Amino acid sequence: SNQAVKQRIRAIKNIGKITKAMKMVAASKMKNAQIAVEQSRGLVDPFVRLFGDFPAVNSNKSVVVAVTSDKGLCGGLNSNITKYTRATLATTESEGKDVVVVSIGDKGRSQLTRIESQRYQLAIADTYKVRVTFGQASLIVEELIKHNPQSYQILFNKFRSAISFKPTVATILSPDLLEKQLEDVTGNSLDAYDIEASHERSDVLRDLTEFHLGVTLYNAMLENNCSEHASRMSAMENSTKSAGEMLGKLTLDYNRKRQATITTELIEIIAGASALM
Amino acid sequence: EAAAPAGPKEFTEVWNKKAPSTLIVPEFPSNYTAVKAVGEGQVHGDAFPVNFYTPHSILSQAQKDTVVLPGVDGYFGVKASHVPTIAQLKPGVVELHSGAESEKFFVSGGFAFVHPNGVTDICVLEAATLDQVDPAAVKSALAAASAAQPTDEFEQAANRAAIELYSALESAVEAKA
Amino acid sequence: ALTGLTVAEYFRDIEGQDVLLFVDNIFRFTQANSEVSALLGRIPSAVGYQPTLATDLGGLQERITTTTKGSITSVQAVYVPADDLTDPAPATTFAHLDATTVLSR
Amino acid sequence: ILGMDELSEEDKLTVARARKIQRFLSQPFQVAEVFTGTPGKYVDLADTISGFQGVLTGKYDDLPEMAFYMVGDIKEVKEKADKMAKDIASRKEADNKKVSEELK
Amino acid sequence: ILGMDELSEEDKLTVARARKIQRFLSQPFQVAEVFTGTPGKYVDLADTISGF
Amino acid sequence: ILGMDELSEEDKLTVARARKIQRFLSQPFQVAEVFTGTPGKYVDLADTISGF
Amino acid sequence: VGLSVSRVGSAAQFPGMKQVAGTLKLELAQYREVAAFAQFGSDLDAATQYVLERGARLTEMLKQKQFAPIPIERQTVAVYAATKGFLDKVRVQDIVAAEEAVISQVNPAVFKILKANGKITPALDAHLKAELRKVKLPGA
Amino acid sequence: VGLSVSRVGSAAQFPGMKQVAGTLKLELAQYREVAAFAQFGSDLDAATQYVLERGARLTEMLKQKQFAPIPIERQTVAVYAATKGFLDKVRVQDIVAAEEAVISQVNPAVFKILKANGKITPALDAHLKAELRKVKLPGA
Repeated sequence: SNQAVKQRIRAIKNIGKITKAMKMVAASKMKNAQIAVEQSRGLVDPFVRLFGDFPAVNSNKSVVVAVTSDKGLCGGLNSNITKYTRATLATTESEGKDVVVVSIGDKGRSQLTRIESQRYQLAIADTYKVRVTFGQASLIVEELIKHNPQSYQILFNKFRSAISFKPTVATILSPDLLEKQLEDVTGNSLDAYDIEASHERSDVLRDLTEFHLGVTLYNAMLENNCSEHASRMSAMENSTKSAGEMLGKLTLDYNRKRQATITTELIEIIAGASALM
Repeated sequence: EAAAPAGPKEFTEVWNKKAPSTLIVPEFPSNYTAVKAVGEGQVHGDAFPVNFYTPHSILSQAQKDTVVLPGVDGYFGVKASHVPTIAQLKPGVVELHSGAESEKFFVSGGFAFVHPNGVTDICVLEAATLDQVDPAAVKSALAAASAAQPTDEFEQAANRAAIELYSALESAVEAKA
Repeated sequence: ALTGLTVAEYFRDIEGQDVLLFVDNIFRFTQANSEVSALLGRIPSAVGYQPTLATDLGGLQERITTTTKGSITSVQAVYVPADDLTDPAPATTFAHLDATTVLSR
Repeated sequence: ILGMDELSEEDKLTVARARKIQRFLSQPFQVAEVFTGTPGKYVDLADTISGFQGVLTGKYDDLPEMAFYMVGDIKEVKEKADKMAKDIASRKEADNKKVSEELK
Repeated sequence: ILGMDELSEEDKLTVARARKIQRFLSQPFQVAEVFTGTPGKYVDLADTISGF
Repeated sequence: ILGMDELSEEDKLTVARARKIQRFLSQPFQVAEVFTGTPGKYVDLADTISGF
Repeated sequence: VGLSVSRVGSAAQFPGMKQVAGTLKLELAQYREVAAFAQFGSDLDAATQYVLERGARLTEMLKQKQFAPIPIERQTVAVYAATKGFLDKVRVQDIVAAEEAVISQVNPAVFKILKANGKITPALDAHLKAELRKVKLPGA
Repeated sequence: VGLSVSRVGSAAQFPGMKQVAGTLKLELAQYREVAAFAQFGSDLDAATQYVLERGARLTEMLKQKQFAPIPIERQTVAVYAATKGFLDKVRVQDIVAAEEAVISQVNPAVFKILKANGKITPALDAHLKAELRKVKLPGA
């Protein structure tokens, strides 16, 4: 009757307190994990300066990884890159080739094993519990070069700002399969570089492409972690707004029920007293 | 042969054919990089821009005139307009030069590119300068490394990397002028 | 409140002044008139107020006006019961209020 | 209080099918056509069962939610999702101008 | 709303201890054997102070 | 949640104006000068509109 | 506009105002499909930026100061200019000035023709679109 | 503390308490504003952690057992021992040998001076901080 609305008010009030605390928690996490995102942006520059950027390559095998989140109050991030994953994957699979879809974060294994299920071989999680390190991303890249595809698509949300998260695809051509072929311009463009390695160019390109996969995978999950924090900071602001709006309507409903309660109890007392007096 | 012109602007039209018009086109990492390799410039004299990178820290994006890198065929100096190269670095000391002033970082490996537009890029994984490393544990680490040698291939490759890095670090700590 | 308003009305009508009239907690005027109406055996209105609520407030508030001789301006402290602006006493007081001065901590 | 992005994948399908069937329950009336403009729709019983079978089983997850709104039967849902996608392609059809007309 | 996974082992311990206390406050009754089946228990005062 | 660092100057002229506006609403009263020391100020209407 | 109805004077409407106001109410109906979640909640489409930056014009068209009622022939011309698209390049801050500029600058013969004929005739909408393209909408 | 009012207020309290409880009610109000953050694991920006530890110790300082009321000069030094930062800033498994250790270890002359003057004079707060720094806590 009139106690259920008061306990629902007491529910939504500390739900709003929870989400107001969670917004500042995610905001402090976004502020602390911004400098690492700014530092890791440097090392992805020389590899796309050297190897270029060729997303629409015709390959035989491609490992596509979608870097999702771990906990799921981000509010429209892990489904937006699932949409972007299928949108960039239908673009680049019309050659009759095999495609391996991977997800980093266990909110992507819940969203990717029902839309592309039989092409889903690997699921990685818990990468944001302590922090994101380069040895962790190098091990993840080692399980990515367990199989040897001709491309590595990395789907992640680039932390452009605290408001805007542009989803970014990044591609890594494996060396002898696609990289030595996709650089030929009347000869080659890589032949301008004087290889100063121990063994031949076919091995220094192998080391360079594995290191480029590790570098952009580390930067991808770091950018996606910062976008997770900055999207949770906005989703919890929306939850405070909604649980203040719901609380404001439910307060008026409780006031109407309270006024009607005193009126009906008083009318009952007057109707009892008018039968006797 | 260049009969397949892949790229970011060629990806956009195939994405406008096969992916729907509900979503804006995804970004690419070449949209965030203002400096390329073949687009000429950046030298303008005797200096040339350096890019000393670790995965966790940007160590220098200033403009130097001499860069000393520890390549696997030995040390080599990079002056203003070097030949374009891709130099695999061994453990050694990278030395930056601004003139009278110098920065001497000891790196752990990695690569170093010189590009046809005169820019250079040093891509290491851990670059600790020489006051941050102690000379007491490098000899303890080499004595714990070069003595116990497993004949297994993975452990002996790790041991070869250990004795190479610790020997270069021992030869680098007392060779400060 | 009618006593204080009469002392103000002599300054309005005879002196020809612009007198102020401060009613501390007009809700207590409403509550006292509700208690007088309840003691006289009258059936209470909505939530517990007098049936004469709008007219007992209007018998006070309509004598606070500007005439051709002078004016009475009234600053009434308003208490809001259970912080309900839709309670009949603040909702009936607010139909006469020409301004509102919120003082906050 | 949380948005649809925190729902399960099985529950987002429930919300989509329910928002389709609660637009599909609405209907224009022959007595309401004087103040609404749209003509009324009399719907036979078999058309209602055949339409709601198709929306329950999942045959019309392609069509948008507003294609179900204020239409007669399940045919008019498809014939409104056509008109809703001719019209977004009718952003670039022509530039309408009537010239040399004032002395006709 | 969160899920009891981030509470840093001081509030995750006080959940498990209080849940063991909630289950430990329950007791089979001698008069409730004929609709639960479990035999009843008499727990003495010094025997429940140490147990809690 | 963010600070004065991420405020635009278009959203910092509003702060620098609103702070001195909410200061300028304050005013010393004549009836308080017997225990506050500072004298009271009577502000005209035209002076209020001009000064705001 | 979503709750207030009038189902008896709907047939008793001035024609011309019935010619434009049905489209006005339809556009304000599909304006309330993006009402206060343009980019406030999660995302913005930028293909339905047009319905937002047109519903704001139709909202600012209907604002009207106190003690100044308008004849109906000067209301149907204002909603004609707001609906047919003669005010989309006017900024939202000055549509209230653009409306009085339209009413002042368009010649008063079209008001008498629309008031006497009681509908925007096909002989009248051509002259109205002629007189509506030579108005000096301020700013922009 | 948030719902308890006193309309007579600070004009009818101990002047030794008046200078020390004024910081206390502001610290407790700041602790009430941030009291949702207390049951979070990911630690915040260390300005809210400071009030969340300070107010959580100040609410422990207001506890009291039944039928043992305290004189006002002892509650004044007990609030001075907690609002001035002298309180158990070590890990708080030392509580029972830390709450009344102030009133059992500080020499009872300062209670006589604080009761007689009714105020924490400038000639007394020096010895107050001195005696509050040399507290024993021999139980650890």
